[PDB]
Amino acid sequence: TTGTPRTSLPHFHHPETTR
Amino acid sequence: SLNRRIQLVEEELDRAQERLATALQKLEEAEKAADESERGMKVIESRAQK
Amino acid sequence: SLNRRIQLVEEELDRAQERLATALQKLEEAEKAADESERGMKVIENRALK
Amino acid sequence: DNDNSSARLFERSRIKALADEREVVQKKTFTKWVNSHLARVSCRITDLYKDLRDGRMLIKLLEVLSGEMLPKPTKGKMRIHCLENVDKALQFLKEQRVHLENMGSHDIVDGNHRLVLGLIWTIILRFQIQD
Amino acid sequence: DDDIAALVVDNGSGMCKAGFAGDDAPRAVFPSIVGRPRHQGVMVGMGQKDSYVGDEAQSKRGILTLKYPIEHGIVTNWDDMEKIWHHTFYNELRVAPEEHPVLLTEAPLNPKANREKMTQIMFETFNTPAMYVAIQAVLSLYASGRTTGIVMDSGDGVTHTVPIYEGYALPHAILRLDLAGRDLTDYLMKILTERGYSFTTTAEREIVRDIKEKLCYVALDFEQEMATAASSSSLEKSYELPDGQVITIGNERFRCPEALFQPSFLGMESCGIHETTFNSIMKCDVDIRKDLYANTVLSGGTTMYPGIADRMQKEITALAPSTMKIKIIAPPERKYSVWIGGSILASLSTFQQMWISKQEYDESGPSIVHRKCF
Amino acid sequence: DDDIAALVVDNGSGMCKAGFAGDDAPRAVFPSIVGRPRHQGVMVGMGQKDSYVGDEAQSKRGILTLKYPIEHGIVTNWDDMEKIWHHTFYNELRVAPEEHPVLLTEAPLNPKANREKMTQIMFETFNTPAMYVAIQAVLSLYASGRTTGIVMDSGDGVTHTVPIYEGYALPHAILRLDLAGRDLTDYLMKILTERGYSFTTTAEREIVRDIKEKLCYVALDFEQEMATAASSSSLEKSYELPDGQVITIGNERFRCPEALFQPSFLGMESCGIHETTFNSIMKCDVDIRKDLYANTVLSGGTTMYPGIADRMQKEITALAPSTMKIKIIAPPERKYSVWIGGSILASLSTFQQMWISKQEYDESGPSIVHRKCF
Amino acid sequence: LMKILTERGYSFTTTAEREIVRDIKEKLCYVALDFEQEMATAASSSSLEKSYELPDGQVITIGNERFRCPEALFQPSFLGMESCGIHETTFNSIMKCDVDIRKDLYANTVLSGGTTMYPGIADRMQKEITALAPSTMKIKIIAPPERKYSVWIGGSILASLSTFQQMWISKQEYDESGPSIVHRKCF
Ligand SMILES: Nc1ncnc2c1ncn2[C@@H]1O[C@H](COP(=O)(O)OP(=O)(O)O)[C@@H](O)[C@H]1O
Ligand SMILES: Nc1ncnc2c1ncn2[C@@H]1O[C@H](COP(=O)(O)OP(=O)(O)O)[C@@H](O)[C@H]1O
Repeated sequence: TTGTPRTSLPHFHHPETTR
Repeated sequence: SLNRRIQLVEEELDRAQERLATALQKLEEAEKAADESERGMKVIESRAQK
Repeated sequence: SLNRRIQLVEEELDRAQERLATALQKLEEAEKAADESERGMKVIENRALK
Repeated sequence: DNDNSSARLFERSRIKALADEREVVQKKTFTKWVNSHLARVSCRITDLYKDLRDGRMLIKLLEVLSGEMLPKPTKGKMRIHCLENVDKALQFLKEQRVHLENMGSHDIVDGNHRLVLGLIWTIILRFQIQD
Repeated sequence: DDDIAALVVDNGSGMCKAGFAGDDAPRAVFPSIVGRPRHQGVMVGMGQKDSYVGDEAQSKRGILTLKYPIEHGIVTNWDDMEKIWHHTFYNELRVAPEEHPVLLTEAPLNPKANREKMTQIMFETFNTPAMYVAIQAVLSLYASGRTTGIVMDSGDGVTHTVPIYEGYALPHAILRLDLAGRDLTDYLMKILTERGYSFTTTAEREIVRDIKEKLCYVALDFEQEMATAASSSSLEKSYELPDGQVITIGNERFRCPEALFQPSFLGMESCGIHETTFNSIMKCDVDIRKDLYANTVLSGGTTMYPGIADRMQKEITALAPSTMKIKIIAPPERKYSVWIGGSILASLSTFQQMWISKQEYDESGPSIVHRKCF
Repeated sequence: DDDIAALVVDNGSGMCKAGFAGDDAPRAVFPSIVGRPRHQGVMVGMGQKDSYVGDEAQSKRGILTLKYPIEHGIVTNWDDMEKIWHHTFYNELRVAPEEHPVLLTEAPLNPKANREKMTQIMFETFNTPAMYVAIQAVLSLYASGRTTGIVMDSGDGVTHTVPIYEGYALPHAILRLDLAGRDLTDYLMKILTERGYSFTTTAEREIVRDIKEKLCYVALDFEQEMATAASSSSLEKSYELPDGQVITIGNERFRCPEALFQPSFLGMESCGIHETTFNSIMKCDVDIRKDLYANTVLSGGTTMYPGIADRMQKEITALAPSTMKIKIIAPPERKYSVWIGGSILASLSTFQQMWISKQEYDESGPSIVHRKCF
Repeated sequence: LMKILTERGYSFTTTAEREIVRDIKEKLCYVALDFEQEMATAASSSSLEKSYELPDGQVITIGNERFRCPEALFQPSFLGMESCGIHETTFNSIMKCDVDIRKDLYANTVLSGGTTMYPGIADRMQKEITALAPSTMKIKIIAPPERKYSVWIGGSILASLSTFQQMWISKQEYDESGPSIVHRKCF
């Protein structure tokens, strides 16, 4: 011998999202 | 040969589409008539209950 | 090119035939329901007139 | 059972009849309004649902209404090019800060009646025409 | 005539309904879910869509997680509610919200912040000229056409019973029970594990809800039905999954609605719906109970199981004294009855004096709704 | 003599453990595998063995296809179970089955025919005088030594949580997540394909499982651990294959069990194990949550990854209100806890009355278990 | 095919003769709709025999080995592997998906690659998947004639899109972020 937030696996159909 | 066959296939498709259209219109009219008749049945049934 | 063109027209013809068949079956069902409605109509009419 | 049949009759008659009556009249009105503006390019639509699928006519209508130069339509005959063109039209609408909800390229391409009519209504109401 | 038809929007936990004032039936009815994608997008070239609302979310339920904004009659995520209202106004009815007044419905007992928040949202985001908040159980009594009676309304999130005598309501006898169709759907998901069927995700919850709508009924006698189901396999039905597989539920058809009458199956200490209705009647005054017994009105989509009227009549007749008659008034189109009542409320001449104007809201803040609404 | 010792057999998806009632440790522990030869034997007179059961199947993994009679806690193949039980009774314990009572364990939520099939096989074939079926996580609480707490059991088949307060179990708060060790083995194979090592056959799955058992741990901060593993090569280990090839596990050691806390790596939308435990706690009543927070008990072999207790405590403390005590109780021998407490259940004097007698089985058939156990 | 051609007596062992065996496989192989009937028919008569001409001018006869070589696609146990066939792999990949989307995946099975060009793969695949699938679901195998180049053709579709001009890996991005940028940019 703060919790981890829920995560989402990424997307590739659009390049980026900024504003 | 292919240019000969395509005419017959297209004509058969067009006339099948016409048959489908008239069948759909007849089905619509039949459904409306059936709904009206069942409503007329319900009215008299309620009157008999009263 | 003509092979693919004939393929497309044949697929559309088959789809139209399937739609026509299911429309005919729906029409038959609607007619049968319409008959049952007037059967119920006269039996309720007899009860009310008594 | 029998009450379920009566409820089915009530919804199928009343809700469907009122709904598609309203869609028919609004569709005729919207088709006439679009055909009024599309005569400058000499393009005419006969059916509102079918003609907006490929996305070229929506781009031309936005071309007439905005008065600016939209990007190139994608040269193609497939489903992917139709999605690309409708997405270009929606991106130009997002550029003008016109607020659309539940609006996607595949919805316009697949031919949904309600969403196409709602898009045309949002074009008429919120979008402003340059002169 | 200068009369503009007021939009009537009925918001429940399950489905959203919308229409115009004075119409017979709502123009738009659609489920109140908001879906979001849960997988990778690899086909570059297609359009991007962040959220799915309504029937389109149900059509593509495979690749989405679906969330209900309204839970137990209380909305938790306000952004989803705003998206649902925007879709209702622009894609379902095709009307400008600033032209028409809007009438909204809510549960009788709830947190006080909900009315203020919907008032603020409808007056600021949508720029409506006027709005009003009404209680669904009163609208059911409008839809019934009788001035006096007791109304029990059970939907997807909340169950509530109110008594009204000659248009006068008794607020101390209003009873609220947190038992509805979502808990029944969860219980059906739990008890389907015994036969060997496993349903986990949200699309499976929708499938189980459809199964419950298709193949559930209420037994007049629970022990007799259990003995009959144990004796032979005549009381069985088959359902077909979307992937082609066939399931057979059998005994579970009448065990899911029984939780409406015996909440001990769900671990709840609270009594059944018939017991709640009898207690609400008994809490009233002595000489109006005679009129309240004969005018029991059922409402809501949860009250649509076959055999509810007979079972509830038998149970209430068992509880009540035998000297006077009890009848249950269940209209066939009860599921939409609340909305119908709202339409009547939007048609009356005196109700034009009851709207909450925009100037009044500007003077009084969001707290005017407590003063001007029951 | 009188009161002869009753043997207890704990069957899970991974291993089977059998032993007598009075002993603190099981006599026999062996994997539940049944192998059959692929190739055609060429030497005459070598002797013919049709099937391999237990440890020698793990010895001769090359010339066999390894199969599991249990999948997700449900017995898929019953002839293989008969083989397993016969090898348990006559080769590992070498006792007569018809002269001792048998205690068995099972998952909380499962198809109802599984209990009936176990009872029918135990009575009709092995002719046992009595038998009983118990829930694994209830026996884990017996092994813990306290009558108040929540048990989180994670095994090779399923993961289940159950709270018990003052000897009373709440059935509506039981949750059964489907994440387990075999899914982690498959995910470890999938992420080991990234470095160039390919494991496809059923025999190599055992090698991958041994790699998981020897070189895995749960990171306290996952994303910090990703940064640390990307920065340098200090977090690297080497393993030797049975043929002498050496592989380097490297980054993947904390990526395999992290999928227990975030199931979205496997494409599942279900919540993590910490959220499952918190939801099982929150479904209980208000007054008993304080005692359930301070008596969380870990059980099952899958919970022997190093550092899982600190991570679980941190996540639950983050979810729980700040003013309460949260402590995780992890026995060092928890892999056998389901067995150990079960042995205690066979030692009590009051337990002799609730054995299922052979006469009761003859009178009532195999359904009597649903009346007699739990 | 080399291993089963040794069974008739013809020997191929060098790397140059492997191309000859590949040409034999491309020209004279097909997939039997029913394997046991095809073996029985090939054993009964000599109508299935074909003749091939070696580059040195010698003539060989294939015969029974025409449909045995592609059958290893559907029965990998011929090769010593314990894996399942391509039909079972496709069915298992369908079953791993969600319940709601399985019907559309059943109706839209697409074949690709040069291996999928033996005469009769489409019918055999449809028959096997129909045997595995439930009866109400209807199977629809799609195989374009020019499937061998489909992996190229979609690429020519992909590079001509307007959105894809923003999806490249720029030289500046690679120069900034090393060779590890490909994991972030590409699926
Ligand atoms: N025909 C039916 N039979 C049984 N249950 C039904 C039926 N229709 C609807 N339900 C149940 O009622 C719920 C819908 O209730 P609804 O009237 O929409 O409540 P609200 O309008 O307050 O949200 C659904 O969740 C469903 O489970
Ligand atoms: N020392 C260990 N460290 C991490 N995981 C382990 C260890 N030993 C066993 N496991 C995992 O636990 C599983 C065995 O669980 P087990 O307690 O046998 O479940 P059950 O008893 O219900 O079959 C194995 O599949 C393995 O992946």
